Amino acid sequence: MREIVHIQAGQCGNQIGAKFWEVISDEHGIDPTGSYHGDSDLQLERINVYYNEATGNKYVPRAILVDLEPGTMDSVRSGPFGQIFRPDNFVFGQSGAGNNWAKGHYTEGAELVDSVLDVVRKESESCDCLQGFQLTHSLGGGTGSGMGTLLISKIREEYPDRIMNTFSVMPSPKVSDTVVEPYNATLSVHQLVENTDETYCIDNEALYDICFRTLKLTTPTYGDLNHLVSATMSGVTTCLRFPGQLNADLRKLAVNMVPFPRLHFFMPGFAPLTSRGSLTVPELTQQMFDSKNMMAACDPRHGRYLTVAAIFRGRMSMKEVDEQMLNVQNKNSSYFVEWIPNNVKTAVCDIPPRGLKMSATFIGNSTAIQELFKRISEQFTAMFRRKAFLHWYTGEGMDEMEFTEAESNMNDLVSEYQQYQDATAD
Amino acid sequence: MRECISIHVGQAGVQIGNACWELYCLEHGIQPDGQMPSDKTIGGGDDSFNTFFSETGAGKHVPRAVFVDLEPTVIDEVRTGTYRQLFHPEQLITGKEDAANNYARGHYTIGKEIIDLVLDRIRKLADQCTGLQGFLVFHSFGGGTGSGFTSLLMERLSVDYGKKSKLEFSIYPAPQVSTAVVEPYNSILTTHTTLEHSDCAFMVDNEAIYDICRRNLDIERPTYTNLNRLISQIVSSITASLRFDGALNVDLTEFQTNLVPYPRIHFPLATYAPVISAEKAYHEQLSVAEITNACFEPANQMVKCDPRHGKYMACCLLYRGDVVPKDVNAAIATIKTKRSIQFVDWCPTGFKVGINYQPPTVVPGGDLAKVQRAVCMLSNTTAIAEAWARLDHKFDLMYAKRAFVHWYVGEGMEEGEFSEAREDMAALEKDYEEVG
Amino acid sequence: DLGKKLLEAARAGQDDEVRILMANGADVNATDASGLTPLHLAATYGHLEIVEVLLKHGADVNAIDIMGSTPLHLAALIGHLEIVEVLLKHGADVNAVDTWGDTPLHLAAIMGHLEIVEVLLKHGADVNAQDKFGKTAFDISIDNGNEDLAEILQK
Ligand SMILES: Nc1nc2c(ncn2[C@@H]2O[C@H](COP(=O)(O)OP(=O)(O)OP(=O)(O)O)[C@@H](O)[C@H]2O)c(=O)[nH]1
Ligand SMILES: Nc1nc2c(ncn2[C@@H]2O[C@H](COP(=O)(O)OP(=O)(O)OP(=O)(O)O)[C@@H](O)[C@H]2O)c(=O)[nH]1
Ligand SMILES: COc1ccc(/N=N/c2cc(OC)c(OC)c(OC)c2)cc1O
Ligand SMILES: [Ca+2]
Ligand SMILES: [Mg+2]
Ligand SMILES: [Mg+2]
Repeated sequence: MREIVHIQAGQCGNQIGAKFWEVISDEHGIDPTGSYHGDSDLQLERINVYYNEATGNKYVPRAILVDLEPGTMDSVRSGPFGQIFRPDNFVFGQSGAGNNWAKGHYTEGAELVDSVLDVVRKESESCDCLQGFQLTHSLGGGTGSGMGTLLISKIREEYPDRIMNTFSVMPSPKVSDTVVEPYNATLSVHQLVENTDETYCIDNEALYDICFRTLKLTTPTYGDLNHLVSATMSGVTTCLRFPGQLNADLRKLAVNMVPFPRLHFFMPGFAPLTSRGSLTVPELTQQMFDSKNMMAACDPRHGRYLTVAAIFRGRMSMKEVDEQMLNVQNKNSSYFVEWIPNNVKTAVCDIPPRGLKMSATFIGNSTAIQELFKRISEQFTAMFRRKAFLHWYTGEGMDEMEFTEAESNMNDLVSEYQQYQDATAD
Repeated sequence: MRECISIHVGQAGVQIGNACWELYCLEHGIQPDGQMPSDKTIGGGDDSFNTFFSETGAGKHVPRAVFVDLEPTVIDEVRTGTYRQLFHPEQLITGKEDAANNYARGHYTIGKEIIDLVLDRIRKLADQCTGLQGFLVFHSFGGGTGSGFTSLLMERLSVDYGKKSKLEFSIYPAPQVSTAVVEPYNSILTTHTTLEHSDCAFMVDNEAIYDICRRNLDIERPTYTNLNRLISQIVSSITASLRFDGALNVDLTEFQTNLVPYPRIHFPLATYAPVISAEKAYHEQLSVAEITNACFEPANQMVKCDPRHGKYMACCLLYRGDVVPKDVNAAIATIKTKRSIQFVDWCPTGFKVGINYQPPTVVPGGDLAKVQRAVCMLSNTTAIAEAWARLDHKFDLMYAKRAFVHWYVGEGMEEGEFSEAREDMAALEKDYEEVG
Repeated sequence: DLGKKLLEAARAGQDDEVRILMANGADVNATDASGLTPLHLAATYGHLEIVEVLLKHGADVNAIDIMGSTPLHLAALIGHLEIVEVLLKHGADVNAVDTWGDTPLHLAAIMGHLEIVEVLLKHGADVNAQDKFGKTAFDISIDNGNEDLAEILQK
């Protein structure tokens, strides 16, 4: 289990995707031209997981860039690491989706899906032992949401034995007050429950709340939100990219984190939280398990953890981490299920991220994520009851029953979380 | 001389195998390139060390061993390590993708891609034997390869080598150093499917070894290197009777006769003493009576359990070093005057004794001090059922909710196999209760 | 049937066509199959100029469709602040209740339209109004952890 094929779709998907590549290239000693300028040998040991080795010892990301809007390719190209991407890997349509999930999934998006798959095949056939795929996208728009889910399903048919992992950005009216976003997110969640193995839930509501209330930023921008996203994506991919006392991969993460197939939506967390251009182990373990440090706007103290994986980065006593992690599980004992023994796993990585000596990343599978799904469901139902803008969807060949089916599946998902939150060992 | 083949499966079996063969080389005077200057017969022989080492016409002594793993990382460390020239390169077999901590992947889907190659390579070693007695199989309970692939391998070895003995060294999981949440599932599935195919199995509880490293060796946070060096010391003590001259446990059949009264209760408890830190080089030398009393203390056991809570069915004491037989007789006589040592009424209350007069060897870089006398006690006691109950309870907590079950069913395994495995464990627990 | 063409023009935002149809006798209070009027459509699709034109030509600012939705409920749901203000200046019932027990306040709170929430409260929206499930707009803010909305409702 080595290589991962990364796909980024739509505006949000490409913006957070570009930031991911900039952050991890800096960690691995890769410059914007593709050359290795690092000093530690630990940076190249598992470089093959995200990069293809090329002529003149040049490292090129195994990244495919997709969007129905052609203007997105230019913003990506104008970035610092915009020239590191392979020119054949850019697949861009002529007209966007205009926040219409039906255009992304059934009409414009369906015309461009065979072209993307051709590039995925070329990247996959050049892998010695492909682990699976990672997609970055928003659920509120039309391309990342509608076309992204179509791509996930088509990849699933061609590679059913490989892992499918998404970094999916959940909408919030605090960042984007577009009323059709709950429709697009609900239709997408219906697809993600069936077709992905693991989804990191990155919530624009929590991202905005952290910038505004914790970082004191009065008018948070996309750049401020994406700083929290890139630190999180760096943290949760640490053990795929660095050796460590574990040989982690996407399938071992799934087998140990997902006890029920539909319950594969993770709540990521990060400590310390910092703003752009701006710590002890017990403090890190504390902050890590605090609602203010979660990237999904849910209070973990309102539910129960089924499973947790934590990654500490930097130089610290491995015995101290074991002691503090043991302490948090004893004093917060009622917030963990009793019927999954030893459900908390820790890893320590020597290399910390940029600008920090200490950092902790949290990956929780908690029943409290039902609060995120209920927030979107209540907004979907408010719009859907009045049939507001429904013609924008049905006019692209969508049946009205697709909405009822997505709503019913999401409410079923919420009920499933509640069932295990109330389950006891006896 | 009757040959023994060792098979090392998955990371735990491979890493413990590396540490064992390093120790065996130091005990027999074999260099990392295979040369043995004390072996006067070049190109072959019928000496006791020949049970574990074949010989080439060039005087190279090669382990009768196979290393198998579904991914290559761990075996690649053996291919490039200190003892890289010792093993037969075709003796180190690796796949490309591991079982992802899933018994069903190791047994039914990924494991099937390499099972025939492994059997053909074992056949080549068996063909070089004049009187093969059987196999020593090393593996974890918790890994997908260690659990699933080992079960598949043990099933095939029973078909192709019907009259040969099979002994296991199994690593029982502990929370302190475990890899996966599903290790209780893998442990119960492999136990169920291997039970009828194994003649004797020595369980090594990672929590027991971890506590000994912390308490006796002053190791704050023991790693796999520290655990494996202690485990290899114990494994060497158990296999010494097969590799040197002696009058106890001289062949695989004798382990079954001496330690296994009935085929299903084939899990002896090993105890070892003394374990002394290397920083205490000038330690006072413990007598035969002191090391012998130490075998009845729960802190020195390889499996966490309380033998005062159970009954003994067999007890063997294997000494190494400066040990006068009359001192063993007197030390044992004092042990018989202790009410917390009860045998079942249907077994003779005797202790079997074997003495090897060479002290144990220490590995350079190890954590152990040199000692002039050491002992390994092997006993079959009903108190080991406590280890099974602990594992069975963790299985029941998850299985009652069917947590993680979908990963096994999705890899060609029926859901009913979990119930059939658990029922077999409930009957195994009752077998210990029926004895006492 | 000019009423049917007036419904289409109000939804599409064709100001000129609305004036022409009204000048030729089109029913400003015509309804589609679900009881939606030209005013409901102009307010749903954000056509401010059409809302003002219809209101000066006899549109019932409190018309209800078959689900009890008024133009104010739709404007508050979709988030058209300027239309909400025009409707309130022309006599819209701030506390009108639809078949789900929802008032305009409930819909603006659900969709996170905080500026509209403030406007409604300033015009006498009832914070104790319960929907068919017993929820007030404050209950919605608490249950969803919307601290910004909860602060506004307490002011
Ligand atoms: N955190 C974050 N959210 C973003 C970013 N860009 C867009 N979004 C959110 O993504 C949603 C809209 O999705 P987009 O990615 O803009 O749309 P798209 O996938 O390009 O689809 P169309 O434009 O309809 O073809 C809204 O919820 C935005 O708030 C970004 O860089 N960061
Ligand atoms: N004592 C000891 N235990 C080990 C060692 N390596 C792994 N373990 C234990 O073995 C279990 C995990 O199984 P592994 O052997 O790593 O897995 P595997 O057989 O390679 O199987 P997959 O990786 O799942 O294909 C856990 O209970 C670990 O603590 C080792 O070197 N020594
Ligand atoms: C509850 O039990 C467990 C849960 C998860 C387990 N490990 N899973 C991983 C996999 C990773 O790869 C992405 C990690 O990188 C982010 C990773 O970082 C620590 C851990 C293992 C478990 O026994
Ligand atoms: Ca010889
Ligand atoms: Mg766009
Ligand atoms: Mg392994």
